[PDB]
Amino acid sequence: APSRNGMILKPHFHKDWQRRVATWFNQPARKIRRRKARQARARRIAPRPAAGPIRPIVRCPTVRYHTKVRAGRGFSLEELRVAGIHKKVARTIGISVDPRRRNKSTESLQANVQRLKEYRSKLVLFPRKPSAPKKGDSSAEELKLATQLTGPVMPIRN
Amino acid sequence: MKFNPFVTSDRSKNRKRHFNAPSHIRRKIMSSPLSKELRQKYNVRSMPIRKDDEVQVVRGHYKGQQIGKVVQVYRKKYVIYIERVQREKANGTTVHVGIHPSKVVITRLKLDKDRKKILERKAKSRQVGKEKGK
Amino acid sequence: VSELAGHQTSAESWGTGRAVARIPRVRGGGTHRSGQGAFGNMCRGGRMFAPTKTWRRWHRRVNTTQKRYAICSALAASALPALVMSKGHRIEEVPELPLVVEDKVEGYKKTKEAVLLLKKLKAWNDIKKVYASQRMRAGKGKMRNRRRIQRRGPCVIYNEDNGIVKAFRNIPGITLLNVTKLNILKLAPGGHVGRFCIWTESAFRKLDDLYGTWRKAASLKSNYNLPMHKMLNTDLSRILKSPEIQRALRAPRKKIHRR
RNA sequence: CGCGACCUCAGAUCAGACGUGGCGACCCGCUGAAUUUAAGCAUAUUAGUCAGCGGAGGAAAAGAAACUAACCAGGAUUCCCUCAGUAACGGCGAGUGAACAGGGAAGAGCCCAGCGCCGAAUCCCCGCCCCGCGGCGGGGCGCGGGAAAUGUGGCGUACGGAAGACCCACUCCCCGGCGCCGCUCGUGGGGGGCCCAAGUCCUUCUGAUCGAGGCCCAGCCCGUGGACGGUGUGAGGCCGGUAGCGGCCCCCGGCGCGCCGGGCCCGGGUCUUCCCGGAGUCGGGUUGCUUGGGAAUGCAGCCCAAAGCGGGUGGUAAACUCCAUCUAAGGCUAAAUACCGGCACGAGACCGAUAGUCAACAAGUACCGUAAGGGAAAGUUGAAAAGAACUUUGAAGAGAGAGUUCAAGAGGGCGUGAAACCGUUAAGAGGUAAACGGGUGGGGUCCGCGCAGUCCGCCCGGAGGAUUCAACCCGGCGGCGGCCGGCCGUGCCGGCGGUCUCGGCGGAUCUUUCCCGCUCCCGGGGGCGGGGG
RNA sequence: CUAACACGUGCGCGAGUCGGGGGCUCGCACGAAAGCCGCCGUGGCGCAAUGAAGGUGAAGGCCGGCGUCGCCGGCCGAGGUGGGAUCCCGAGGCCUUCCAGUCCGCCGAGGGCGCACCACCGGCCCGUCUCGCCCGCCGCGCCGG
RNA sequence: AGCCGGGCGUGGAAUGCGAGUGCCUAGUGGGCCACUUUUGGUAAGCAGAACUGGCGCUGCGGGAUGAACCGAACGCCGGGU
RNA sequence: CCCAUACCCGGCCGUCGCUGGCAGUCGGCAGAGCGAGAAAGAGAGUGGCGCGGACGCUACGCCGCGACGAGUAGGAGGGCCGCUGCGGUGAGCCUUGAAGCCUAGGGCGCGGGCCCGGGUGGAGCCGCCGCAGGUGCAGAUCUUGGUGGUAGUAGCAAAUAUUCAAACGAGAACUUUGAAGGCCGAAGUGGAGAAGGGUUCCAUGUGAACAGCAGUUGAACAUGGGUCAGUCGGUCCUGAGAGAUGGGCGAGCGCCGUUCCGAAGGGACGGG
RNA sequence: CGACUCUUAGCGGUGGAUCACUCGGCUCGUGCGUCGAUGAAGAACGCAGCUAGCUGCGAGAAUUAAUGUGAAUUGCAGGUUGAUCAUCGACACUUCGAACGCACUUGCGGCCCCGGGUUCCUCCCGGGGCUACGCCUGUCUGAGCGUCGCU
Ligand SMILES: [Mg+2]
Ligand SMILES: [Mg+2]
Ligand SMILES: [Mg+2]
Ligand SMILES: [Mg+2]
Ligand SMILES: [Mg+2]
Ligand SMILES: [Mg+2]
Ligand SMILES: [Mg+2]
Ligand SMILES: [Mg+2]
Ligand SMILES: [Mg+2]
Ligand SMILES: [Mg+2]
Ligand SMILES: [Mg+2]
Ligand SMILES: [Mg+2]
Ligand SMILES: [Mg+2]
Ligand SMILES: [Mg+2]
Ligand SMILES: [Mg+2]
Ligand SMILES: [Mg+2]
Ligand SMILES: [Mg+2]
Ligand SMILES: [Mg+2]
Ligand SMILES: [Mg+2]
Ligand SMILES: [Mg+2]
Ligand SMILES: [Mg+2]
Ligand SMILES: [Mg+2]
Ligand SMILES: [Mg+2]
Ligand SMILES: [Mg+2]
Ligand SMILES: [Mg+2]
Ligand SMILES: [Mg+2]
Ligand SMILES: [Mg+2]
Ligand SMILES: [Mg+2]
Ligand SMILES: [Mg+2]
Ligand SMILES: [Mg+2]
Ligand SMILES: [Mg+2]
Ligand SMILES: [Mg+2]
Ligand SMILES: [Mg+2]
Ligand SMILES: [Mg+2]
Ligand SMILES: [Mg+2]
Ligand SMILES: [Mg+2]
Ligand SMILES: [Mg+2]
Ligand SMILES: [Mg+2]
Ligand SMILES: [Mg+2]
Ligand SMILES: [Mg+2]
Ligand SMILES: [Mg+2]
Ligand SMILES: [Mg+2]
Ligand SMILES: [Mg+2]
Ligand SMILES: [Mg+2]
Ligand SMILES: [Mg+2]
Ligand SMILES: [Mg+2]
Ligand SMILES: [Mg+2]
Ligand SMILES: [Mg+2]
Ligand SMILES: [Mg+2]
Ligand SMILES: [Mg+2]
Ligand SMILES: [Mg+2]
Ligand SMILES: [Mg+2]
Ligand SMILES: [Mg+2]
Ligand SMILES: [Mg+2]
Ligand SMILES: [Mg+2]
Ligand SMILES: [Mg+2]
Ligand SMILES: [Mg+2]
Repeated sequence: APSRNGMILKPHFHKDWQRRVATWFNQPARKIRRRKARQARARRIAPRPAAGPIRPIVRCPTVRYHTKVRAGRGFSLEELRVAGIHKKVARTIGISVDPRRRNKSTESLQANVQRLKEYRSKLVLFPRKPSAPKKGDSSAEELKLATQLTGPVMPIRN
Repeated sequence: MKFNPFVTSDRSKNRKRHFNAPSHIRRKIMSSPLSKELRQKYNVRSMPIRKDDEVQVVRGHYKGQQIGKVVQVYRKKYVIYIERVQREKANGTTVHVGIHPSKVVITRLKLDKDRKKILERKAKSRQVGKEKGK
Repeated sequence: VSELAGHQTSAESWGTGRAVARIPRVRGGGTHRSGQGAFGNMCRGGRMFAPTKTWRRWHRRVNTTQKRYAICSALAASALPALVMSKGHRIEEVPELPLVVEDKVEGYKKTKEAVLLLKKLKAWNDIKKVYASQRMRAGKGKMRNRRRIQRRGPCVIYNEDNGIVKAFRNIPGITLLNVTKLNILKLAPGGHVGRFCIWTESAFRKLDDLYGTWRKAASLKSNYNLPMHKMLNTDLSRILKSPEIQRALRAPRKKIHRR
């Protein structure tokens, strides 16, 4: 029954809510396990970036956020083709690729092309056979200074 | 302080393990220190007790300077019996009184091949530990 | 308690008649536990009143600024001899209670070196007090792995771990803390302020970078500064016994006028 | 009629395989209430919940758009925060109630049918030979058998693909066996086994010490070990252990290296020519259920029933008209996520035998019911049985002596041993039931360790006795104050100020003197990103 | 006991505030704690209201330039009345041998500036009604102000 | 009618007393009795109203006894009335 | 003349008010006041020996004046009231005796309660500053367990009936033997089975518990024994009926159906 | 005075409270995450020198082998080339039970191969191995006035 004055409330506890209750007592253990798995994978992929493949520049698709810039799912085929990267080789050399994304404009396409060219200029590629290098490869002296980098590769800035 | 997460410090768990340890863990548990001469000779501090080692009783109503040969080791009751420690009951028959090995010191050991193997292993491990500690 | 404790049975009240107290009773059977009263907090066996639930609000959150304020207050109070002594620590021989030693002790490796250092710094009396205080806990906490209790000893604040922790680990009552990760729970044992602390030179140097000065913000924290003083000159004795305030006072009426 | 194919369908204790049932905490597919709320009650709500049925795994399910959006656009699934108790539904009452975007955890993409091209180029099984065979595989030989053209394999799938020509690149990848070396995250993977410091030191309590005191000047000894447990109370140093990138032994794995054998002949760009898709399905009507989905969100039955610049979606029904975005009716796919069952562990501001699981114990036991099913009570001698020899009365139970023990004031349901209730002893009292409040009196048990009554200064007088007062000297220490230096300021002013830079941090202040890279322009002009001043 | 809401109280910061989710910290006796993130403040609440919606969206007061000013400048700046704790001023007034003559402090008629808060009168923003005229242009209109 | 400015204090009946204002809020929503007034009823310790005071929530002295009558309301005590 | 808890005077407790007073403990470096009817300076200035003096003030403290004190439902405050556990702290207590329990002992507090002495007991416990709660019982025809009066009472009364002697034995109304008198009266209180019971059967022994008195006795307890089949039954047949396959239905575990929508014979004289 | 009743205390009963103990629970977290026709889960019956229950085990029956360990188990007896414990990879594992020859009384069969009678000539006795349903691939034997081809 209503008291003198107050707010009308509609608590959503008319079901058997006490049977479906999610306590969070395993939150620190979950964080510890996720960390351990993260470092385990980082050790597993020895010189490769810990974060993963590079990703592209995208604009948020809304009037509320279209002024901001995200990290996308993957580079699209138009950008790869105009940057001279094969769609199959990009994935195995570290470029995230998706075929769904289109390119309505040219500024975003050119920005991502610049990103891919910078990534090619920056990455160090190990020999396919440790004894004999190949033409499309990096020379031996800079292999000694190849290290994992933390965080996303070439982080997105607004 | 214990840091190993896989070994417990719970009182009830420890007591349960102690009171239901199997016989080959009972042998380990009922160990008693060696005398000073034996300790200096073998570079070993403690030894599980055997059937016919002799003993000095250090604590209890029967403490004294009498060397006594163990007659048998009752592992179920966590007790050893010494041929001299004993008391007479009502009818006059004499029964052995139980003494815990922890309150017991060996005068000299029964040198069996397994015993000397154990002694040499203990001495070697202790010596390598000390050398590492150097 | 278990979610189904006390409800494992199947019982119905006999109802009006039978000259019984109208409570659910274990139904049927040739057993002592038959027609005995199953549910309800008043029955033997049966359910508790308002069973405790695992989703009680066990944890609390405190503002980061408030945590930093508490840490700063504890650190400031640790530097006053009166408060440290009132905490019970024996420091009458300590040469200077903001005790600072060089970074050489940061590389100690053996407990004997740590004990010798404490003896030299005359803090061994606190350790002896801890040894004397080691006793047996009272109550049911004994059978719950809280068998032994003892007094808190001094804290040691370091900057790098180079065997420092191993060296002072075994001495009872000593609490080791990194200078970059202090916690109030160990800085002010009990909620009482003024624990005896021993600093290293590097930690003492890093303190004002950690918490900033009055005119310089903290470099290691994003944006933090020391809390502002509500009153600066807290010498009430002066504030009364100064001429400029004593001048503007009426004469003190101090003659009693009894009935 | 007979003989022979193929089709369709039978029979087998034919050769070789596979399924059933259980558990079911978590998961998937169905079916599916009424208590209750609405202060009545039928729609609603409870609730797509309980109960019922089926089917799995170590996770399951979902999943690479017939998507979201309308923006300068995002881009598989799953999970958390937020959107949000919002849009919306609702006798518009009670109540119910999502999604997109945004930030994160994780992150992985692929394959057929069809369309076509390759002498079916494909697959299964039997016999012999060679290899190892405890996850029945590899190679060869069989005018061995069968499947399959009513279509097996290679290329190939919406991100286009194929073929031909021309340029460029142009070969080590995988598998079946064998051996070798080293390494294995925090510590070198996992598992198992065996070991590694220091007092029973000197006195003293005790029934028993793990108690109390001491152990010099190395403040007993160890300590990377002062967690815990046991041992006749209370133990870092008696014992097991504990700490330790400590030691030794055995077994299994993963990663690299080498050898033999087997398969594999493979790519990129430009130009020319061809080809390209899933039907009783979509969609429409109606009915019923469901959803926040409202002129119908989703599912299903029935009836109608397609098209190829087509079809679906664009949250109000309809016609016209442009736009936007996907490509349905075929398939696979780890991680983040869930876990009151199971195995093995760790812990706790929890309970402490009427509590905590029903169950600390021969507990789902005894016992009840024809059955479905219901379901208890019950821990503690003592450090050690040392568990009371022996004498005596009695038929015996049961006693008196004696004895063990620190204690039988612990005697086998024996730690402690309360109350209700009872026996006896002592004291007192008694015909208005007893008990009670206020005020005294009387008698008692104990207490004051009462029973010649307090102490404390300052004097006066008398009997004594001291290494004795004041004042000085020497040395030290402290307090207070005024000259020399020093430190600090939650104060100010200046300097040509500062490791090379002539310090750092920050700035929504500038930089045709700046420099570098990128793009546009025919070595040159302009813009953008970074560095410099 | 949990969740929600309201109000009162205590603390921190303050036009801001808050890491609750995640991550970094050699994971791990305590510690499943504690610290840190700042280009992890996404986001929540607050800083703006009103209208069903399309939408709109929170002062103005004086002088010189054409009072019977069109209209540019010079300015000044977020009202007014009453009551208002405190503060400012201050006619006068606070003593002793007298007398001249000060300093410092207290008193005090009246008079000021008036906090918060209350009441009242104006003003501004959004919806709606009545009246009436004027102005702007890339598209002079069922336009906009 | 509203505005400004100015002048008038013998504070214009007695008596008594500090006042104003704002939040949050429990219990209650069966009443009964008495003098006086009063409706229905033959009447009632009946039923129904108005004013005031009580009882309920309240003990104390008196009415022998007593929810309401008369006196008087209460911390633990001594004296007086 | 008598007396109420009313009134007057006094003491004490508490509450409320004065939003009362006290930092002035200003000392041989000093001068001891701000109670006194009258708003405000014991005002500052310039000219005509003996070394000495109580308490205080946990300011959340101490001190002084007045008034007042009923209370159900209900509201609020303070508890150096109490229980359990946690973080601090008491160089706390304790086998030269902790917890708990008992007491005609000594006391404190308005009270919640508490502190000592004595006894029993045998291993842990408490004070203070904080934190947390499964935190205080006279009742609920409360739950479980225990114990009373009733009360040595109701009662040990359905079916005619027992007596003598001996033996055993501690012990005899109840056992055993002998004798006598009785009953069942062949539709039995007799002799055998089915169902059900499951060792109750038999021998020996015991007399703790049970057999509502007792027992030398027992269907009690304790040791041992005991059920022999071609022909006696089961086993086979089918009855009323039950129930697979084929088939049908069913979301499904499954259900219907028993000759019905079935290629339903695995047999045989003989001959080759 | 005596009895009875009442009150208080001492002692003794009755009872089992309180306190102190705890090889038990409850809750949270971690790693793993595995049954079955090669016969599961469950049930029954048996197995110890003295053994009823609990526990363990399966006619090899409180356990065999193997490995580790190294002198016991124990309530009483008896007797290092390895006692006892632990681990567990070899072996074994009665009757029911999805339960499988048919049925559920443990009743009744059928086929094949061995040992007793025989000296296979058949019965009879004992032993061993098969004999469930559905379904897949292949094999064999078939059926059809189903579609055909030669005579
Ligand atoms: Mg209410
Ligand atoms: Mg270790
Ligand atoms: Mg319970
Ligand atoms: Mg206690
Ligand atoms: Mg109702
Ligand atoms: Mg109803
Ligand atoms: Mg309904
Ligand atoms: Mg529904
Ligand atoms: Mg269910
Ligand atoms: Mg199944
Ligand atoms: Mg499985
Ligand atoms: Mg899956
Ligand atoms: Mg696709
Ligand atoms: Mg999405
Ligand atoms: Mg909101
Ligand atoms: Mg309505
Ligand atoms: Mg719903
Ligand atoms: Mg989203
Ligand atoms: Mg990420
Ligand atoms: Mg094909
Ligand atoms: Mg000692
Ligand atoms: Mg040791
Ligand atoms: Mg619905
Ligand atoms: Mg529309
Ligand atoms: Mg498709
Ligand atoms: Mg698909
Ligand atoms: Mg799938
Ligand atoms: Mg832990
Ligand atoms: Mg108890
Ligand atoms: Mg007991
Ligand atoms: Mg005793
Ligand atoms: Mg007892
Ligand atoms: Mg008497
Ligand atoms: Mg309210
Ligand atoms: Mg009336
Ligand atoms: Mg009243
Ligand atoms: Mg009254
Ligand atoms: Mg009368
Ligand atoms: Mg009087
Ligand atoms: Mg008075
Ligand atoms: Mg009162
Ligand atoms: Mg008493
Ligand atoms: Mg004890
Ligand atoms: Mg509790
Ligand atoms: Mg009671
Ligand atoms: Mg009688
Ligand atoms: Mg008969
Ligand atoms: Mg007979
Ligand atoms: Mg008989
Ligand atoms: Mg009898
Ligand atoms: Mg015969
Ligand atoms: Mg049937
Ligand atoms: Mg008595
Ligand atoms: Mg047996
Ligand atoms: Mg063996
Ligand atoms: Mg062996
Ligand atoms: Mg039969």
